[PDB]
Amino acid sequence: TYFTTDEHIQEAVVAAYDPLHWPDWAFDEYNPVNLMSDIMADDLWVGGDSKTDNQPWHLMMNFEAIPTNMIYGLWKCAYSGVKRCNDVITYLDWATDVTDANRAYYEAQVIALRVFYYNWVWKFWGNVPYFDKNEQLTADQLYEKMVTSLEEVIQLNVLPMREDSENYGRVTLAMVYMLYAEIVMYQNDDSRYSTALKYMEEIISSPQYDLMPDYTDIFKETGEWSIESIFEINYKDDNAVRDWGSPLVAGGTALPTLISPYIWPNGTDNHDRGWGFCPVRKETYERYSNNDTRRNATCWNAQAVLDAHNAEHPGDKLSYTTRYQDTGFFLEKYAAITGNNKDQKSSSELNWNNNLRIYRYSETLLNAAELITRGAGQGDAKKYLNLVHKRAGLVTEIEPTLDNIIEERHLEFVGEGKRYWDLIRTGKAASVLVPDAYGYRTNSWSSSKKYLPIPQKEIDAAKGTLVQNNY
Ligand code: NA
Repeated sequence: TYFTTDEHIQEAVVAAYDPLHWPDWAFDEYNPVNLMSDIMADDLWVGGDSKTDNQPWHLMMNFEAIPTNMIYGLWKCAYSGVKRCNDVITYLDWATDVTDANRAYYEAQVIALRVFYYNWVWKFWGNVPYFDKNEQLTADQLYEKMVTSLEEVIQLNVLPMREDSENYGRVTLAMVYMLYAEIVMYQNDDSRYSTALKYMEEIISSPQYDLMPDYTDIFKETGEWSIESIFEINYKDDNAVRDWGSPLVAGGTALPTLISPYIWPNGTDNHDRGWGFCPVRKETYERYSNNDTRRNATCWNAQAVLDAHNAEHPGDKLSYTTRYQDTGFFLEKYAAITGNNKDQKSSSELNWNNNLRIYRYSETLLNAAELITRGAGQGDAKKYLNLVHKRAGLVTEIEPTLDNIIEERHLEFVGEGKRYWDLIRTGKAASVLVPDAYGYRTNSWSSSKKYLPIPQKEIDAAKGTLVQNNY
């Protein structure tokens, strides 16, 4: 009865977006979607009390995940998203008073969201259940369903290129273009490279997408939905009431609590404390040139801050509590900043206002450079690469080789859930992700590690329906 009117179907479309903001704290797990890939690359450690604190993260990082000790929150969030998208398509088949223009717009949002949620399970697990109404496909078969759905959304021709202040967070054409380029490039689907390049060029031609001149302004609260932002997942502290017992409410994010220094003295250098997950590797700080603005915007030297403080006051000496894999560096982009939870009305730990940046225009420029270099089309790959390189303060221009473009991504997107997928899709993962001199990673990546083990509870529930990955 209820989901028969346009007004109520709009409420269902809004509901289909909610699982976007769940995985950082949902289904009694912390599975923040960016960190779940970055812990498997070469930029961060895992941290916590020990290798048994969030053990599933430590196992994934060392390519020894097991089905009975695996992340499961993200899986449940992805399929909750898929189910809510399917509900809207079902409701539209039984719709009283929905105009043709509105039907197509509602459809464009939920089909694009559905591909976005399938992309989470496609990337992490590959060979997973598929449904468009409320069965295990191969990764290659799921790619086929995903890319065809994006083609249909693009062909509806109803999404705006950019949203306005009232609706930031809604699906846009630019968001769909970026998701299209993402899955096309991860699949190595050279048949679609020229189309993906044409889409990147359309975003580049828009005067309403560009680089922020100062990379240090991006991850500030004032940098949310800037000229650089193509897509973010919205989080707020203002009267936010996300809680241990209320993880699903539209509130703040847990991410800053997870990755800020344990028992930091709150307010020192306008940073707050967290649980000491995902310290930034010393090697990440060292790979930057001194005049690369990304170095300090990525790597916050918490220990140097206290060393300075203690020199300037030998009376009032401070420390934080170093945890497993401590380096003295934390991920500045999503660090707990004094004031960024100040208006929350529940658990301070779960209500940070930091939006999760998904697609930034520097990714558009690097995607276009790489696609041009791979022979998708003619275009100024060198200009596109160096707009990003030079925005970071670097004076030397670099040639648009594949290695140079892949390394610029590496410098550009630490902690943003890009590097692991870039290593795998370019064939670099086997040679880069090898045992370290710390004894932290003790295994080498190999092609069997591309798809994680499916959770044992899902294998058990499918009654032989779900074939476990050979990981
Ligand atoms: Na532009």
